[PDB]
Amino acid sequence: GVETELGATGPLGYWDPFGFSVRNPERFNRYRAVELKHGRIAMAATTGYMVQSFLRWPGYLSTSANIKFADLPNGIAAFKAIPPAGLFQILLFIGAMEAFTWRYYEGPWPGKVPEGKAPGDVAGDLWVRYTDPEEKAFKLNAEINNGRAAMMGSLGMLMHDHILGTWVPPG
Amino acid sequence: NGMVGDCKPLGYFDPLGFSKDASPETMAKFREAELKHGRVAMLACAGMITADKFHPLFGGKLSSNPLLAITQVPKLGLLQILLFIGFMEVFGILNSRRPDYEPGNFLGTSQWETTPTWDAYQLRELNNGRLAMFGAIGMLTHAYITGKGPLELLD
Amino acid sequence: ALPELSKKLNPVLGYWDPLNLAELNFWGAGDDATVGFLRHAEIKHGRVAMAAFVGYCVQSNVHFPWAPFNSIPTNIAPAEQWAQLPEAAKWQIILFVGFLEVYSEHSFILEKYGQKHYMKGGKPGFFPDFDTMVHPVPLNLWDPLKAYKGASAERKADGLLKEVNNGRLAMIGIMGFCAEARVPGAVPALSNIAHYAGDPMAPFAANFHLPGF
Amino acid sequence: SLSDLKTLATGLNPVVGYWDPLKLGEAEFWDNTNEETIGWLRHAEIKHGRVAMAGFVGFIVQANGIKFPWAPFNAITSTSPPEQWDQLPDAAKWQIILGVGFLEWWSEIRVDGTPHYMKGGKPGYVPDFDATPDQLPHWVGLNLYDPLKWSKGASAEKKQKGLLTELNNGRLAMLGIMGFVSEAKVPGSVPLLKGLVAPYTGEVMAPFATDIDWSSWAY
Amino acid sequence: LAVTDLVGASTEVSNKVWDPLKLSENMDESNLKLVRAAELKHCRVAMLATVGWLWTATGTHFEGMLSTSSGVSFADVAAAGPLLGAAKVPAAGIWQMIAAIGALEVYWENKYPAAECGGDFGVPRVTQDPAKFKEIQLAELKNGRLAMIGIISFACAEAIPGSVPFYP
Ligand code: CLA
Ligand SMILES: CCCCCC(=O)OC\C(C=C=C1C(C)(C)C[C@H](OC(C)=O)C[C@@]1(C)O)=C/C=C/C(C)=C/C=C/C=C(C)/C=C/C=C(\C)C(=O)C[C@@]12O[C@]1(C)C[C@@H](O)CC2(C)C
Ligand SMILES: CC(=O)O[C@H]1CC(C)(C)C(=C=C/C(C)=C/C=C/C(C)=C/C=C/C=C(C)/C=C/C=C(\C)C(=O)C[C@@]23O[C@]2(C)C[C@@H](O)CC3(C)C)[C@](C)(O)C1
Ligand SMILES: CC(=O)O[C@H]1CC(C)(C)C(=C=C/C(C)=C/C=C/C(C)=C/C=C/C=C(C)/C=C/C=C(\C)C(=O)C[C@@]23O[C@]2(C)C[C@@H](O)CC3(C)C)[C@](C)(O)C1
Ligand code: KC2
Ligand code: KC2
Ligand code: KC2
Ligand code: KC2
Ligand SMILES: CC1=C(C#C/C(C)=C/C=C/C(C)=C/C=C/C=C(C)/C=C/C=C(C)/C=C/[C@@]23O[C@]2(C)C[C@@H](O)CC3(C)C)C(C)(C)C[C@H](O)C1
Repeated sequence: GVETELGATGPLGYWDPFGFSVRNPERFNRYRAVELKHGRIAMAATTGYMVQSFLRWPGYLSTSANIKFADLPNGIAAFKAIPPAGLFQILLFIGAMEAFTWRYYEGPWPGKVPEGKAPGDVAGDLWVRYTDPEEKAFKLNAEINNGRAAMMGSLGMLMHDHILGTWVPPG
Repeated sequence: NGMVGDCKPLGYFDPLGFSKDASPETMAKFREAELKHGRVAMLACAGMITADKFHPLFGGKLSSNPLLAITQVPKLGLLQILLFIGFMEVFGILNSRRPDYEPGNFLGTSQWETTPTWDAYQLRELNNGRLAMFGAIGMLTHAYITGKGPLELLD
Repeated sequence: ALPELSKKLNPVLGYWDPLNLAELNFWGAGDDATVGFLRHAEIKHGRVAMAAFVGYCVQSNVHFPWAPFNSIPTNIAPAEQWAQLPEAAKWQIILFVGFLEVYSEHSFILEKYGQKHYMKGGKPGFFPDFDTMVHPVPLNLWDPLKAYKGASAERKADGLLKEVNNGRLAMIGIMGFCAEARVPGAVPALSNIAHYAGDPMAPFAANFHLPGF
Repeated sequence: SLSDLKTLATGLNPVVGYWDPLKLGEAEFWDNTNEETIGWLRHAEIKHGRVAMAGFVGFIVQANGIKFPWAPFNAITSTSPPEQWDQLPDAAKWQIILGVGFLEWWSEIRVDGTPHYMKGGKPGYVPDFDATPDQLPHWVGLNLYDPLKWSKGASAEKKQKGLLTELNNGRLAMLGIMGFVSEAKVPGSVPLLKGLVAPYTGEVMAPFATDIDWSSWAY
Repeated sequence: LAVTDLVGASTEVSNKVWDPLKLSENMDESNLKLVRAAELKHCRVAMLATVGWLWTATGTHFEGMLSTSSGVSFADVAAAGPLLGAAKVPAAGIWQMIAAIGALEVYWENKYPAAECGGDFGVPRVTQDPAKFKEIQLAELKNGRLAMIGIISFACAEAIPGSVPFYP
């Protein structure tokens, strides 16, 4: 059932301490979609932190506000310092991708994963498709595992940058 | 076909197809020219590299510039070099005239039992000859532009 | 459809498309899509121009006596009043009209009410009621009080013809007002009221200048 | 075909026959056959005539003082049209030259399914954008020829008469525009226009800043 | 392979193989695949070169030291310019870059030879429909052709003054 799916690998194998899919195996696809979603957002967030450490874009963030890309710090302060119009455009783009471009759920309120699709197969036709079954399974496992490590790491960076103001903790 | 010039990075490299629809005589002429250019360019590149920083002959103070050094060489030395090269070239012509004649083989390899090892080492000769062909022209061009030798240009 | 409709609007002139705009295949969507888009554009422009004519005439003489409108004079250009309006009010007005427009564009809704998109067999200008909206919607855009919801079928097309002609007249009228406003003496016999000097097609000129200009 | 050229010579002028003293009609260019050479020559003639016909009206409308009242043009105060070109920004100059270049590129690529003019195609034919929507970069919309489709559905006889008129008026507009610039550069070269085209001391065949005229041979 | 079989016949030249000098008339299957491999490698290198030139010319650069021994900063390299910055880079760093690129090229040539595999080093495929994939191949070739032209234009524009007018 659930014990042999993409994610039941690594040192722990199948890992359900609080028996979620054991109690409700029907919800495993929804949980996989959510895990892929959070993992991917966290991969992006961790790379954003690590790369904002050393590389910054050129030019002004907002010429009317006289806010420059290099002037921003690296952390939550940068998102604070983005102008309100920038934040609104950011939310608009994220919402467009969430609702229309890459739809994680099909419909109603308690969204189910799409019918003729994997738990998190949100890309359209123009996307890398692996046809070797072994490579497909291996790389999907790599996707979800890197996502998990990324969300643990990103929570770490967020807490460090909340406590101190820098994602790098001293040491 | 029947030669050993093909290699991995470019395969059988003939974009303009000179060898295509050509006689074995013309193919042998091409390979002889290729190997002669490669060998002469090896000699040239090694000569510039060594003579740039180690030139004990002719008082030990002839110019390290390759283009100036040959002009500084006495006339008799140039005549002797030309005589030596011509004496090699008459034997090249006679080897061409011989009934058995592979293009660049003064060794007469055909009478011995050769193998893919011999083919691979002929390929090594040819590839090094191509690299030296580019190298010698590069060295001479840099000598004309900057006036420094190869190793002094690198300095 | 355009020939018969044009003869209905004005049978003496019949059809006058001097630039053959119906013939030009807009976005390669077909001549039928060109006709639908053009008719909907004419109706949209006519409605907004009719309203803008009445609103300009009203705003040149009356303002709301509560803030922030009470602070605006009426003896200036209505375009100047819009220019003075706070940036948030400008954005909010534009966002509300954007809501009305995107609701009109939503295919599922007007399909619920039994219409298609204007460039595929959709009768031009069928705005939908706000029933698919989530929380309570006490009134609607068209027939808000449901007064003439049970209108007459032939009246329901005579009104369309009258709407088209009145919209054309209001297009030329509101634009004459803007012409005299930004260029004094532009419309002769109109040079009596308001001569503001600024682009009326700059919603936020007073607020910010877009980069690159 | 040379016989077709002789036939068209009657249409353009019944009295003046196939007046080609240099015999360029019988020539062969770039190792191509005489039909392809005639296609090239006819397209060159029609394109020159077209540009001269659009240039005569431009020269009149510019020298007479009518001018676009916007920024880069209202910055150009001079009236001599050559001087106006010389006073244009180099960005505007290149954006004209390369825009016309794109139009030439489209005129040369034949993807609508007709031969190119040196391969049996009609000389003087610009392919229509609307013919092949997939073969276009975004969507041009309005064709370079007859954008608003007023000549649509015309008879082949009317179109051929239009071709004859095009070639003849083009031939005459060549001499018209070159007479204007002739007065502009070398005064007293086109007698009737004496005092109607201002003198110009630059170079009307150098789009950008240069000071090499035909000063060694002039007047 | 006939030259008509390969992808690259562009709409901008009437969907015909464009050979003014007829270079590929006397070309073989292996030679043609090798030449296409060279074309694609140039295309990809030119794309990356255009992006790198844009970044360094607009001033994008890391925050740090490219070499503590020589005291050369990313800012020091970038301020000189896209072209002189390359000269200002430490020689050992250039040799590290060349060595890494050469190692990858050796490995990918051995695994995916140019003659046997023409500019197809086996990276994952975005589409399996043959018509779509031919379209993506053509788009690659067009983008990389324009990228070659663009990077050489940038080089000459910065080297020789005022060569390209619209060089940003
Ligand atoms: C001038 C020297 C020369 C000559 C005579 C040849 C001859 C030959 N080569 Mg070539 N080759 C050379 C240099 C030369 N090569 C160099 C330097 C390289 C390295 C890139 C190669 C790489 C190479 C490979 C990888 C292969 C061959 C092969 C061959 C053979 C078959 C193809 C053919 O018909 O070529 C005929 C060649 C010519 C008629 C020479 C024409 C030279 C033109 C006019 C000059 C072009 C260069 C340009 C002007 C300047 C370059 C930049 C700079 C130096 C200024 C033939 C014996 C193939 C072979 O042996 O297959 C079994 C084969 O696989 N060659
Ligand atoms: C065009 C849109 C493309 C979007 C997708 C994309 O680009 O995908 C790109 C992609 C894969 C791919 C594909 C390509 C083949 C390349 C492209 C194809 O695309 C198309 C469109 O065809 C298909 C695709 C997508 O499959 C891969 C992305 C991978 C990514 C982004 C992976 C991040 C891991 C991070 C982890 C594990 C962090 C751990 C973090 C941890 C543990 C920490 O935080 C630790 C730490 O910090 C702490 C807490 C404090 C510090 O003091 C110390 C350290 C540092 C120790
Ligand atoms: C100077 C010179 O020489 O010349 C000119 C120049 C120039 C500039 C052109 C001029 C102008 C301006 C002009 C003439 C502008 C004209 C503007 C115009 C024509 C403005 C229409 C508004 C209509 C509205 C708001 C309709 C609401 C309609 C509503 C709210 C309805 O209830 C719809 C309705 O269907 C229902 C649902 C039920 C049906 O039972 C019927 C009705 C209708 C009740 C000049 C200065 O005057 C003279
Ligand atoms: C008229 C005048 O005078 O001036 C004009 C013309 C002139 C001179 C030409 C000029 C110029 C320059 C121009 C126009 C330059 C154009 C340059 C151009 C067109 C540059 C494309 C780059 C593409 C990139 C970087 C793609 C990367 C792709 C990446 C990062 C990938 O790895 C993709 C991929 O990972 C995926 C997603 C997964 C797999 O499926 C496959 C792989 C692994 C491969 C001027 C000066 O500007 C303006
Ligand atoms: C191609 C290679 C080569 C060979 C195979 C070769 C063989 C022999 C043999 C027989 C085995 C003899 C007997 C012999 C003798 C002399 N060689 Mg000689 N030689 C070669 C090359 C050069 C060059 C480049 C120079 C040179 C010279 C001299 C001088 C000095 C004369 C002097 O003191 O002026 C004498 C006496 C130099 C010269 O002529 O200087 C003016 C000079 O520059 N050789 N050389
Ligand atoms: C600024 C707003 C505005 C103005 C100033 C305005 C003025 C006039 C006048 C002129 C004096 C007439 C006589 C008239 C008549 C009709 N209007 Mg109209 N109208 C406005 C807005 C809308 C909207 C949003 C809709 C609409 C409609 C109808 C229908 C229904 C026909 C049918 O359903 O058969 C008829 C008969 C509905 C529709 O679909 O019209 C295409 C619809 O939804 N109108 N309308
Ligand atoms: C500024 C430039 C310019 C001028 C000033 C100008 C003047 C005249 C006059 C003079 C009074 C006549 C009478 C005339 C007539 C026709 N022109 Mg013409 N023309 C210009 C430009 C083009 C272009 C770009 C095209 C074109 C064409 C046709 C056709 C179509 C025939 C057919 O479809 O069979 C006919 C009948 C198209 C074509 O196919 O020409 C072979 C075409 O592409 N023209 N044209
Ligand atoms: C394709 C590009 C590339 C790759 C993949 C790559 C990988 C690695 C790896 C892992 C495999 C290690 C372990 C490593 C180590 C060092 N790199 Mg290196 N490096 C690349 C590029 C450059 C450049 C451009 C420079 C550079 C340098 C140094 C220095 C010396 C610093 C100093 O002495 O201050 C050290 C210790 C700088 C240098 O040597 O400057 C004199 C310098 O400028 N690297 N580098
Ligand atoms: C210290 C301190 C304070 C404090 C504090 C506190 C409360 C600190 C708490 C810190 C805390 C709670 C730190 C957790 C880290 C967890 C990590 C790194 C886990 C990574 C785990 C990963 C990356 C897992 C990966 C895998 O899932 C993958 C991807 C696939 C599987 O196959 C294998 C496994 C399961 C391995 C005060 C009170 C504020 C002040 C005082 O003065 C000083």
